[PDB]
Amino acid sequence: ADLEDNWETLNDNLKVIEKADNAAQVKDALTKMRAAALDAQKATPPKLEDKSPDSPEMKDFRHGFDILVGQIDDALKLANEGKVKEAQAAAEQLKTTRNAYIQKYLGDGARPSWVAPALSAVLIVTTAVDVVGNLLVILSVLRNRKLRNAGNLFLVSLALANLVVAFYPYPLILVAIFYDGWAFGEEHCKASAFVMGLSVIGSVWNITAIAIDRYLYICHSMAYHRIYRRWHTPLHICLIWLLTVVALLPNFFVGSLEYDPRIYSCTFIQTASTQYTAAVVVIHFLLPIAVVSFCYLRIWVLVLQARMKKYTCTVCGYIYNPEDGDPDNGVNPGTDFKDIPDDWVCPLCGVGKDQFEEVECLKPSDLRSFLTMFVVFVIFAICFAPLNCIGLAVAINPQEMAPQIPEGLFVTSYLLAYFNSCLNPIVYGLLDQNFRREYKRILLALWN
Ligand SMILES: CCC(=O)NCC[C@@H]1CCc2ccc3c(c21)CCO3
Ligand SMILES: [Zn+2]
Repeated sequence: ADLEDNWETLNDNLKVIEKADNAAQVKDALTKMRAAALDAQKATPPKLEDKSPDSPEMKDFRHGFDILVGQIDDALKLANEGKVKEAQAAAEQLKTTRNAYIQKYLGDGARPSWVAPALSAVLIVTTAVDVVGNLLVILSVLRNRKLRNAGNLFLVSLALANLVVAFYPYPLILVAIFYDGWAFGEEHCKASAFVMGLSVIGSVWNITAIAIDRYLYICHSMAYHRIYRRWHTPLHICLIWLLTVVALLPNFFVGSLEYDPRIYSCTFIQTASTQYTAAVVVIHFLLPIAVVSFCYLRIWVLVLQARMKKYTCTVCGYIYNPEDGDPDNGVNPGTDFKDIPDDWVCPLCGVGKDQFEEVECLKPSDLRSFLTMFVVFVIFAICFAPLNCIGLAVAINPQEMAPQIPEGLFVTSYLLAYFNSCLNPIVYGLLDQNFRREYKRILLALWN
């Protein structure tokens, strides 16, 4: 057997020990991994093919292999006794000495020169804008009480999902570019991928929970106020985050959280299990996009039919807001002007509905800022649409569609997925006039 085929063999049996149940399954995997380690030792590397068999370049690899074999001897003594958790720890210790020592004259490192300066620039820009912008969102919602109670408590949850990915995984990815390879341990590798999982899936379900809250506030607005919202929304934020952790646990069993050299980041692997990836593309993308697309379609048909809209008085300038109503004149909050009985008159000048003109302009701050949150969703869809397509193609047939996907296309798609983390406060400033004022309020306070 060739050295290239043996490099895969002992690496494939190492993944078996991680998903093993008893010590006999570990002992059977350690026997195959030791025979492959002896075989790869009695083979010249393709990279150092020019280097002589006695010369000091190939002589260091021959002495380096015996260090890894002795580590299997220490691991098999634990496996004979019946220790699985102790032998799995010894297997991870041999895995670190198999990518640092053994991977010297081995590797298909044919990555184009543009992936390193782009990824890193995107990563610097994203991490810098995220830690500042999303922090200002947290600050503006915690300060402004009128904005917080306007269903923007979910924004704290979404901004924390965006922030957490900039503090732990993004900087480690940047170190993995400059040092060329994952410079941190396997425990730091699996965790970085998991943190990114919470940030991605958590953002999907936070956007959907917002689409439901903004669907119920415009459509079935009467029913909305009848149902409590005091303690309901902090409970929903807790539930959607626990659902995310539950959805991320099968990664620990399948073993899909490993280092990807293509994008220099320790992330989720699409080829590990085509059954679990299919569930991530459908249940955690295709389905939640479909329920949100319906939510905003029902809102847009109301705006198009000129339904829930502000009506201003052509006598004393009284602006009737459907979100406010007219409670002292019987109009309970959340009532459309087209539904108020014809006997109703202005509660300021007493002129009838006859002389009432609507605002033929929808502002992005109106109806709990429905337009901004819509833009937020469309932006999210754009960033994660190609990556979910790659994961969909591999799930169908990985035997022919996995090598068919270009390496350049994967980096281009993963660059967008990362960049989404800093884009959310940018759209709050440009579209939401109330957030814009609050951004200036905090920035002027930090100055003076
Ligand atoms: C289409 C499949 C895909 O590429 N999905 C996004 C990869 C994201 C981001 C990192 C991470 C970690 C764990 C995890 C997931 C991800 C999906 C479910 O478990
Ligand atoms: Zn009036």
